[PDB]
Amino acid sequence: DVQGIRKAQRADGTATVMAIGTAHPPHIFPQDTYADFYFRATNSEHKVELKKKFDRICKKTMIGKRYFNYDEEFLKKYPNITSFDEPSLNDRQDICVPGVPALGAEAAVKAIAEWGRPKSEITHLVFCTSCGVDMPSADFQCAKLLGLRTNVNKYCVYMQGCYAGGTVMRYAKDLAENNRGARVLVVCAELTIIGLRGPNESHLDNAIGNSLFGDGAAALIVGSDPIIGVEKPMFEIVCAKQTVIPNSEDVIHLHMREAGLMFYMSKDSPETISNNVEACLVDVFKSVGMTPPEDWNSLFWIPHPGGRAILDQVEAKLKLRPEKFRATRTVLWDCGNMVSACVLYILDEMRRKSADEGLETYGEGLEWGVLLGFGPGMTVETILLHSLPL
Amino acid sequence: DVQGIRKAQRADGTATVMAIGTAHPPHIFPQDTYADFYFRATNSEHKVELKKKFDRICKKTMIGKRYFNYDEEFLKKYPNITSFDEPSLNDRQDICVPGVPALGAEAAVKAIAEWGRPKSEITHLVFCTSCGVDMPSADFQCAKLLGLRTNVNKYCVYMQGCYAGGTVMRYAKDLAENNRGARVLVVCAELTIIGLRGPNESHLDNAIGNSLFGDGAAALIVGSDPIIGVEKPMFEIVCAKQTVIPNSEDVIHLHMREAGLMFYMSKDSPETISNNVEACLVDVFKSVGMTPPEDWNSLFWIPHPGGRAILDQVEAKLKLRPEKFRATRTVLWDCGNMVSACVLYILDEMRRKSADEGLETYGEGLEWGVLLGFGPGMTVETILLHSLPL
Repeated sequence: DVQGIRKAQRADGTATVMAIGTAHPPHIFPQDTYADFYFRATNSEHKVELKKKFDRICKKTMIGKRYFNYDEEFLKKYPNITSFDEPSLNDRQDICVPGVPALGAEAAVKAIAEWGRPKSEITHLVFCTSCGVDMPSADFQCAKLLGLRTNVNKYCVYMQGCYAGGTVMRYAKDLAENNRGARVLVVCAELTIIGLRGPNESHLDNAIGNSLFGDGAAALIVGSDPIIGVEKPMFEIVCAKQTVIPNSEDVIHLHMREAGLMFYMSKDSPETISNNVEACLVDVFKSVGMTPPEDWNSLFWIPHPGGRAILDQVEAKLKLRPEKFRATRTVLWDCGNMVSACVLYILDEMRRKSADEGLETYGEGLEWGVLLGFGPGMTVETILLHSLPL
Repeated sequence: DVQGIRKAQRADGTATVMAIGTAHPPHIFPQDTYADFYFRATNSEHKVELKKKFDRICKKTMIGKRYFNYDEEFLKKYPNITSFDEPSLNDRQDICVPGVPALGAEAAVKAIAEWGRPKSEITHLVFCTSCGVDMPSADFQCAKLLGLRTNVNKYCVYMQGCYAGGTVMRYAKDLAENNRGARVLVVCAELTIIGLRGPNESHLDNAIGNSLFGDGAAALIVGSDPIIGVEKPMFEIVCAKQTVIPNSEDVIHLHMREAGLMFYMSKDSPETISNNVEACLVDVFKSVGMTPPEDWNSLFWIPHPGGRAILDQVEAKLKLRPEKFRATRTVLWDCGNMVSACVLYILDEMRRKSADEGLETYGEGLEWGVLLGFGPGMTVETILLHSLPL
């Protein structure tokens, strides 16, 4: 009986985040001296007017510090990486191919420890990075490092950029919900040395990238039908939808070249996202038969902090009070833009605080919330969350 | 009511393949003259014993011809590509980044035509390639070319190699089954110029790659709950599991370098796969509560044709009759090894032949069958299929 098999195979309830772990590489770079370091490490101190421009840009980021897997001494071994576009992909791959699954595994071990169940109960691995590619891929390496079962179903989410924190939640939803007993380990890990490069005055946008991106890894356990008393259900992934904004392909794009990953951006990302986010929010509510709230302040919020300008304009467009993006701005200050890992860090910050503040739910005491990823396309990932009692 | 939303959101029945379309690039290379073409185009005719070995290998492939998006005249423009390892990734990307989604879209158009419903009813896109990477990624480009709805949920399956034909079936199963009304467009497309390179005597394995791989694209429509009288349900995806074989990481591996994609393989792949496939098959049956058949000839078979030696040894291990891999060997002869597309072509060949012969089911008149992907890791994708009345 094929239908009986299907009925027994699938889960009952909504996919639920039940653990979150994070990990950083060891080297801390304060933002207030980053321009000094960067123009020194790229041998560009003669570009004095460029250097002030970059210092002023760094002061506007609302990033306090970032973590990296390299220090100034390390980079001296790679003059090709600190140039603008000398051949360098091979060296970057030699670092990122083993390094990204290793950092991801550090976050995964912490998520598994919080979860408190044996790693042998992990049935699915969703691994996400925009930093390096290889065959067998980074999911294979992470599973090996962690000792997962040999028949774990793996999903390698490569080169999905800054919306991919939303992407992995979308994957984990269907994996957890369609498979009885499934426990999905989600790992996002980024080592931005894949794209680090020297400044070039004809590509000021490529340079601003070096003011934003930092390293980091985050991991979740997602599953349906939590074991009550044992597992800790925090956020239910009710609806997950990806949207492309037409006529915005030139706003953000990144290309894998002989000089590594080359980042490009127009100035239009704040307005493109803010002019389109409302439609994405209505879509995700209407897709589960719900009416969107009249006041967007009724929800809790995990927007991806792609830039402080993006946050400010989305905040204005949605008429949100200044405290609503508190958790997001805290992670941005503490960590910079860790690409896919950010929104998972922010989910962690929000639920930890909500417990510290003894609130009614993990979502700042509110019932419903939205997690948003933004990135190349332009692409929006919109995740409708229902948070649970604390 | 979160659980009411969940019950309304999910589909009822098993994910079903209901359309298949394929497409090749235009240039046909007969295998019996390939060694001549290859050593001429790579300026390697001084390597006389190398050519003799390579011609002998080409005779053993059981490949009749392959399709490519380039001809001999085209390659004269790229002496870096026809070298062994001069810098060439940028040129390869310039071809593959637009070329792979375009070929994929051509196959998708044929699948959508067979399906017969409006493309606006496609809710998910699973796009798969090992030939080039970009941000926004190939799924974005294919969806754009096709004019899919802007909020299609996309899945970009990059760099999963020769097992990825199974991988995309594994993805499509959970997407279709967890989402009421969802229709999943699956696209596999490969342009092997990402890895084409001249011969070097210290890397005979890499050279053997040029005897196996050819270009191609295949597309599926997968959905649960077929609309009877409108849709054509053919194969139900009952169970889908990925397995890694321990201690076989060096058997097949591919690296993205400044010289493009570098293919490597040991001689151990036929025996590594054959010594482990039974365990994978038992796993997929026991995971849905079924006992495996005492005679493997009771099933129909879609093994990936990674090499004729793999097929021969798997056939022997499972004690299969010589005709059981007929559909696979037909595709290998007509097309070579098209990486992720092969098993989808073979499913098309099997269901077309089964209709031509007026058999009882699309699966050669048998009810249960298995589709197998094999690739780097080593990784096995095991897909348990139930075929439907013809």
